[PDB]
Amino acid sequence: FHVRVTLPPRKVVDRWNEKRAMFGVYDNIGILGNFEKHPKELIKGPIWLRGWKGNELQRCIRKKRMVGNRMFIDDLHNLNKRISYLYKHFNRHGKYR
Amino acid sequence: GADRMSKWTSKRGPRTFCKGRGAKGTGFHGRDGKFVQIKEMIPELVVPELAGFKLKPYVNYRAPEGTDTPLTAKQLFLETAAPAIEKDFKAGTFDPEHLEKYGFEPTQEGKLFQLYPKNFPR
Amino acid sequence: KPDKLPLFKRQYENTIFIGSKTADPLCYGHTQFHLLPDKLKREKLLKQNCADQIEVVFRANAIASLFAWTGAQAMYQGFWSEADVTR
Amino acid sequence: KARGNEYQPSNIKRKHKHGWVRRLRTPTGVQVILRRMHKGRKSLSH
Amino acid sequence: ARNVLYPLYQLGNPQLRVFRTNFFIQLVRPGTAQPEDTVQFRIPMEMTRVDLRNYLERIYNVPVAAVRTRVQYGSNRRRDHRNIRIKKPDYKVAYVQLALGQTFTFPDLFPERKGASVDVDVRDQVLEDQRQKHSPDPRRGGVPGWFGL
Amino acid sequence: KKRFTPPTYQPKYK
Amino acid sequence: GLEEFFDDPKNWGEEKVKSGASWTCQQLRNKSNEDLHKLWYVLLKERNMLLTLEQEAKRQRLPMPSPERLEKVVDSMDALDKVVQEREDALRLLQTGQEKARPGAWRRDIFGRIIWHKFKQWPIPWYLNKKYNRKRFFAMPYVERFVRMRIEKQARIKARKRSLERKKEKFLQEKFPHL
Amino acid sequence: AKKGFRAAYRFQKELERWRLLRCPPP
Amino acid sequence: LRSRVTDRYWRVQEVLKHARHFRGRKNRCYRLAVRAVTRAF
Amino acid sequence: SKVTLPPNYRYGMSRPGSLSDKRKNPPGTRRRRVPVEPISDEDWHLFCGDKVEILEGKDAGKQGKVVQVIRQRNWVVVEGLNTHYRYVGKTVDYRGTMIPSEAPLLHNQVKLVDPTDRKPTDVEWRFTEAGERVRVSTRSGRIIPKPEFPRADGIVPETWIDGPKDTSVEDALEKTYVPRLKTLEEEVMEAMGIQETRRHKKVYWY
RNA sequence: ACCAAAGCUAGCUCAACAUACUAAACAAAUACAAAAAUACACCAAAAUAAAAUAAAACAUUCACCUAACAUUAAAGUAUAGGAGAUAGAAAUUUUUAUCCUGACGCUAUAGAGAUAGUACCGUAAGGGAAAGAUGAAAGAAUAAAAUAAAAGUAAAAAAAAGCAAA
RNA sequence: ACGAGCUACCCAUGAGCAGUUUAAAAGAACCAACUCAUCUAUGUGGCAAAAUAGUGAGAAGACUUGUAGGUAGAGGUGAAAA
RNA sequence: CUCGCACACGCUUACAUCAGUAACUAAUAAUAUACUGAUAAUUAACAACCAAUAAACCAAAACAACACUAAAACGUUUAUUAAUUACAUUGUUAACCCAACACAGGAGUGCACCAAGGAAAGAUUAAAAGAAGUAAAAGGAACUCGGCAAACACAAACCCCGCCU
Ligand SMILES: [Mg+2]
Ligand SMILES: [Mg+2]
Ligand SMILES: [Mg+2]
Ligand SMILES: [Mg+2]
Ligand SMILES: [Mg+2]
Ligand SMILES: [Mg+2]
Ligand SMILES: [Mg+2]
Ligand SMILES: [Mg+2]
Ligand SMILES: [Mg+2]
Ligand SMILES: [Mg+2]
Ligand SMILES: [Mg+2]
Ligand SMILES: [Mg+2]
Ligand SMILES: [Mg+2]
Ligand SMILES: [Mg+2]
Ligand SMILES: [Mg+2]
Ligand SMILES: [Mg+2]
Ligand SMILES: [Mg+2]
Ligand SMILES: [Mg+2]
Ligand SMILES: [Mg+2]
Ligand SMILES: [Mg+2]
Ligand SMILES: [Mg+2]
Ligand SMILES: [Mg+2]
Ligand SMILES: [Mg+2]
Ligand SMILES: [Mg+2]
Ligand SMILES: [Mg+2]
Ligand SMILES: [Mg+2]
Ligand SMILES: [Mg+2]
Ligand SMILES: [Mg+2]
Ligand SMILES: [Mg+2]
Ligand SMILES: [Mg+2]
Ligand SMILES: [Mg+2]
Ligand SMILES: [Mg+2]
Ligand SMILES: [Mg+2]
Ligand SMILES: [Mg+2]
Ligand SMILES: [Mg+2]
Ligand SMILES: [Mg+2]
Ligand SMILES: [Mg+2]
Ligand SMILES: [Mg+2]
Ligand SMILES: [Mg+2]
Ligand SMILES: [Mg+2]
Ligand SMILES: [Mg+2]
Ligand SMILES: [Mg+2]
Ligand SMILES: [Mg+2]
Repeated sequence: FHVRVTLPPRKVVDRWNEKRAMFGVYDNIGILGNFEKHPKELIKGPIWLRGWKGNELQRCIRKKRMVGNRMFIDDLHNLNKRISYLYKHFNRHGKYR
Repeated sequence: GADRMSKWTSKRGPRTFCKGRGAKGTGFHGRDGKFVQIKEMIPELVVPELAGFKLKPYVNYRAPEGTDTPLTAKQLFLETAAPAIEKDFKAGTFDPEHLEKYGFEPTQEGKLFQLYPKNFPR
Repeated sequence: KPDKLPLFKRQYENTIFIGSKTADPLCYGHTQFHLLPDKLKREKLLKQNCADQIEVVFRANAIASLFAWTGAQAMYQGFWSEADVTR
Repeated sequence: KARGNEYQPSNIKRKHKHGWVRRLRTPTGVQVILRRMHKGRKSLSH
Repeated sequence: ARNVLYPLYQLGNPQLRVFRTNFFIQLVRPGTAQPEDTVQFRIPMEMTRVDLRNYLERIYNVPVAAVRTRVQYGSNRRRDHRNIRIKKPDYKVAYVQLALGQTFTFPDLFPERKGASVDVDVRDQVLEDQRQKHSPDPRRGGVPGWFGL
Repeated sequence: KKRFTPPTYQPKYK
Repeated sequence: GLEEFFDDPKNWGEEKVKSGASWTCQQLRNKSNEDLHKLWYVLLKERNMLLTLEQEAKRQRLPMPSPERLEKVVDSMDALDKVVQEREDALRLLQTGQEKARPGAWRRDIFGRIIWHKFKQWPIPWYLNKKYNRKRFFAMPYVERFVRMRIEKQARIKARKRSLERKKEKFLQEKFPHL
Repeated sequence: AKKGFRAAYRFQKELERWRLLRCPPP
Repeated sequence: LRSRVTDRYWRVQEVLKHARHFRGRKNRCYRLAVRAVTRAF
Repeated sequence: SKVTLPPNYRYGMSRPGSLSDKRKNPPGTRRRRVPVEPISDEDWHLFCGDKVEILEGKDAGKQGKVVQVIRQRNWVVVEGLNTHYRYVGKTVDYRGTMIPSEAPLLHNQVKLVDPTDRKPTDVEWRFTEAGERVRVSTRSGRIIPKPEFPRADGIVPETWIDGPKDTSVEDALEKTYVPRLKTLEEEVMEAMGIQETRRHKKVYWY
């Protein structure tokens, strides 16, 4: 349970750095922008996850449908197994039925 | 559990296992079972007379190095074939059919040391 | 050591044998005739840059063979390291 | 009677059973080599 | 020559010639007693008997009577900090024997200069004198001897 | 049955 | 002729034995073929001697006199090699036009690797050769899977080497923000 | 390593306490 | 986001201060100490 | 000889292949990486032998000659300037010879000094009209020379005497080459007068 | 006071992009018993994935399960099913460029198994580790500097009687 | 997928069997080497994941044994003890 | 007190010389065949490597005279061609291998029974119980499931079951 004996270097975060100052800027792009682009377009991320959401099973299932043929063998195999597991678990296990 | 990693060598096996260390075979087995050496397969060292000549294993320190120009097929073409070719085209005696007077060799199979299949060790 | 001759150690039955068994009534030597084996030809030795050796090979042969023969003869007469030799 | 000495060394047997040439003569063996190459084994074969 | 291709020999081929030889050789002092006839070399693994005899005679003009060779196995036993084995490389040893009755002897390569050894003994005496100079006075009892008073 | 458990050594580096 | 394995007896017990610089390639491009051929033997004898002295230094538990020579000599020989080779490889490029002195082919072996197979000299043509005939240059279909794995493995390594380098840059930029 | 200031600071206080227990200040 | 308990030290002291004057291993070892302290209250 | 260093390594001013180093960091040592400001070899304005001013430390505002640079850790050595004292000779009864020794400096704590006014300056690499690359002062607007320095051998080319196995400048620079189309083998065999008749039978390659 | 304790780095994870996708290194040797220059041959080939499991048993059945076609809907609809468990479309619809790539991911029992597929263990296929911490400089080891906090011990054996405390 | 370098049975190819008794090298007899493993005592984290000491059975045979090969798990092999 | 010397197989430098051993290997030490370092080393005559294609041959090994039954390993010669030319290549250490150990176990062959190899006891004391042994008055199976074990004995009889090795 030994706790560190030396004060860490105090980390100074300036909140006025560029990324923090400009945060959330174009979020209203739809409303103020005479709707053309939905805020989804702003989302930088994995291809299957842009502007979408879901529980781990749905997530995996979707990843496989979209990028499943660009995947590495090991990773595709792992994904299939994860899907099968999650399927069995969600459908057949739990308290609530 | 034997030894996997250590390299396989004639010292390791049974009596029946004889594997050379990579020297080259000098002959064949003859009639009596005795071995016969072929004088042609045994490398003949060609050694020049060193005695009367002046060069040494080391060079004077104040002696200069030089600008480093790797020899190219081109430079070698210009130091040898280019003077002769220009001399015989300027004279109109140039013959595109037979270049053999300039030192070009059409085929390698005639001569002793061939360049492409490389007949000689060194 | 004898090893640098070269000479090699080995082990098998040690025999003292004269050219015949003890039970033979002819116990003594007269002369021996040794034909030199092929490796030792004067020509071959002359090729190997061995001049003097031509002679040596002969000597050695005698010095071995004869000794052995004599030695064996002696030990057929019951003489040995602690009986030495009378004649 | 007493056990555990089950391995009685022979170089001939060793190299005939597990050797490089033996692995390469059958397609199954070649797959063994391939797997070990994949796993990055230091010694592919005996 | 070594590491190089040799042309295949078939019947009635040209004599094989090596113009610039690859090999190299160490003349080494024997570990055991040897007859004066005998010189001992360490050669590259790939050099044959015949090779070395020709080598000596042609490059160095030495009258070789006979040549024997053996291969010395270097130990694989010593371990790394990683517990990987280190291999002292195997090598070929060549015993040669000189023809014309020529006796060899391995020369002493490190004769000591007596003036440098006397200078070493004098510098050792001077060092022992400095270490005897710096050594504490018994009777001072550990009081630092810098201060006048 | 005859139930026997073979003893298992620990790694040598230890 | 046995003494060429040793330095002049005037040098034997001495710590420092001085010596010239090794040959540059350039100084060697100027010499003819014959003179290179000779210089090779002058360099040979000396390299031999130096190696002899080396081992004999180890034997006596003493440091070797001016070890650096051994380096220099080697370079010279090595340099010499590089030169002669040039004049051959230039030459054959002229005559034949092959960049490689040894005949060879691009092949695909059992394991599906794309290998450069050097050729070998045989007294009999290739279809009459038992031993050569039992090599396989081609892959079976199963191998195709493994090939893929290889690629992917490779890709991973590169992938996370790249990411590492990227990371190292960021760290430094906040450690040394002189920009 | 564990990431935070808090426990480290809070421990600095313990360090000071022990320091004052073993050598009391005049 | 991994979260570990940093302050576990103090968590233990609030048990162990009540255990100081016990006899045996109860006055050191958190397991034994905890049970003993509860019994004491 | 090239000694290969492990991927993570510290540089202790001691030559990496030496007993001081093997004793400092033995075969299995992996220490914490010391963050080093990356500098392209073309942005590096400090060589050995040039007079420099120290901006930091107990000795500051002084000037000295640079002996050795360590590029891997970005270090300079100003002889007998940055200093701490260390004993050299040692035996059980004798601690001998306390010697001043130099602690290295980062390149931020040392500025290059231009010859003329002996002030510290900011050096900037410039290309002039002669195809030359020289260091030019930002503040004073001059070019600063480069510090010609002796070499590791301690051998000066101007004072030299040729031993037995040394070749003279004359015979070394002499050009014997006649660039003609024969190989070394053909050349030499023709020159030694070695005469060969037979030719090689056909060989199959595969 | 011992045994110990503390670092923040090594690197990793997940995505983005991207050209395109078997890295690096090849002098010799490598498919004789791989790493052994050199002799008349042979050489080569394919057949449905199965079962554990779900159906509260098990017999038909049981998504995914190493076959490119994504996205919004149609729709868990039509249909298929010991018409049970479960399985399950389509017609027809929707999808606007390129840059702004990074992190409410890990920090040495974590994150890769990885300092390494190494040591070691298996005859073999195969399995598979652990381990790092001084400083600007140790070319500053009569060496200088900030925790002395786990269990275990020592400093300091015990003294009628008892869940050890209250 | 990997295993018959242990063991079961084969295939090649080698090697051993002294003394005594007998017209006999007769799956005869006595008894070594050799091969087994009867009975007891030790031992039971042992010297040993099956041993030690004694004692026993066979010992020219359906005998022991070396080396190299073969048969593979829906299988092999088996003078059947699953 | 007596498993010795060699070879095959297998191990791979654990062998040799000099030095060192505070600690690391030895289940302790002394010191060193086994830990550390440096330096060396096994030399071919022995062994491995070391021709094909035709053609005559029915006739065992057993001290082989001659036979037995189970019918038996092992080459001569004749012909046709076989590069023809010193020295090729490789194995040569050990106190060693398989058993996790410097393991009372497992290990083929040739010669030896000593001429070669080795040491049962770290030092004491002389309690119990335990192990291994030697001896024992009178008795002689009364012991015990059973004469198990032991013995100055080492013999005879009869059943059951399986013919026999
Ligand atoms: Mg193994
Ligand atoms: Mg062998
Ligand atoms: Mg052997
Ligand atoms: Mg010969
Ligand atoms: Mg086992
Ligand atoms: Mg030999
Ligand atoms: Mg069910
Ligand atoms: Mg259930
Ligand atoms: Mg069931
Ligand atoms: Mg299924
Ligand atoms: Mg129906
Ligand atoms: Mg139902
Ligand atoms: Mg880890
Ligand atoms: Mg791990
Ligand atoms: Mg404590
Ligand atoms: Mg009470
Ligand atoms: Mg078998
Ligand atoms: Mg008998
Ligand atoms: Mg009988
Ligand atoms: Mg017994
Ligand atoms: Mg008894
Ligand atoms: Mg017996
Ligand atoms: Mg009997
Ligand atoms: Mg009987
Ligand atoms: Mg087999
Ligand atoms: Mg079944
Ligand atoms: Mg069956
Ligand atoms: Mg039955
Ligand atoms: Mg071993
Ligand atoms: Mg030793
Ligand atoms: Mg000890
Ligand atoms: Mg021996
Ligand atoms: Mg005792
Ligand atoms: Mg008693
Ligand atoms: Mg008793
Ligand atoms: Mg008695
Ligand atoms: Mg009595
Ligand atoms: Mg009774
Ligand atoms: Mg009774
Ligand atoms: Mg009895
Ligand atoms: Mg009786
Ligand atoms: Mg009786
Ligand atoms: Mg019966």
